[PDB]
Amino acid sequence: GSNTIGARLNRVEDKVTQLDQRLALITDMLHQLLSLHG
Amino acid sequence: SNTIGARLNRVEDKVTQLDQRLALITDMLHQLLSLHG
Amino acid sequence: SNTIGARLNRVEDKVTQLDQRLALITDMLHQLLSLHG
Amino acid sequence: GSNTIGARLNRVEDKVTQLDQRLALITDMLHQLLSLHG
Ligand code: NI
Repeated sequence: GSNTIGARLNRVEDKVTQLDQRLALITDMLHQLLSLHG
Repeated sequence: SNTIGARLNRVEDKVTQLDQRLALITDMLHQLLSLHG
Repeated sequence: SNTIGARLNRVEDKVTQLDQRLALITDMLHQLLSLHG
Repeated sequence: GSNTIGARLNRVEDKVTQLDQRLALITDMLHQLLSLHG
């Protein structure tokens, strides 16, 4: 629980996973931008 | 400042900052996409 | 798989993956900037 | 040394710092792109 080493690492891992999903979405937006230029 | 608890709270803070950056980058990309049509 | 060592090696691996993504995003942005002139 | 909990956390913190610097550079590139469109 919000204090514990295991809990902190759990939050960190979840957050990093969320960063990865946002970066996949950012990459997709960039693909769209590149494709719409030709 | 070199304890496990101290290191972990810096890492969590920095990862949170990274998410803030990601939200701004996402907004900028929405602006760019919409500006193109 | 729930040990501190196991958690930390997943976190380090994921953070490394994030850097790979960042390098690709950077390349794409260089392409876009240069395509504009 | 590459094994230790403190060492692993040191690598993780350094890497996250590097991610932050890359994301600042990405943001700058996006600012340039937006500005060159008007
Ligand atoms: Ni354009």
